[PDB]
Amino acid sequence: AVSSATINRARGLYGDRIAALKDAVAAGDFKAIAEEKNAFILFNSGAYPTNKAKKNAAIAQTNEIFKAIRSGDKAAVKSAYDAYMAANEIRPLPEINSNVGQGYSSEFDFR
Repeated sequence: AVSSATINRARGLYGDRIAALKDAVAAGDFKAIAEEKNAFILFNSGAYPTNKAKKNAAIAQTNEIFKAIRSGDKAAVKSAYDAYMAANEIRPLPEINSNVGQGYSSEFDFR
């Protein structure tokens, strides 16, 4: 049930769902983050099927994101989110469709 493929699939798909939250994090759109709870769970379990230390760390960092969300502190949420991504080698998505706000409509930016 665990293989190099399952690890890559989880890291790719769920890591990308998490990276895609960049705009929501910037905007303080905490609902979007809460709507990706499963991406956090399945990244943490699928990327770390055997390494309990890394999984425990990832769960703690996830909890930190949600503690910050409950505080309503946008800066704290961004700090926790960035820390989680950096610690777990989840790379941000290419920021040249993050051409957001540079002359194109909001409909274009978020479609």
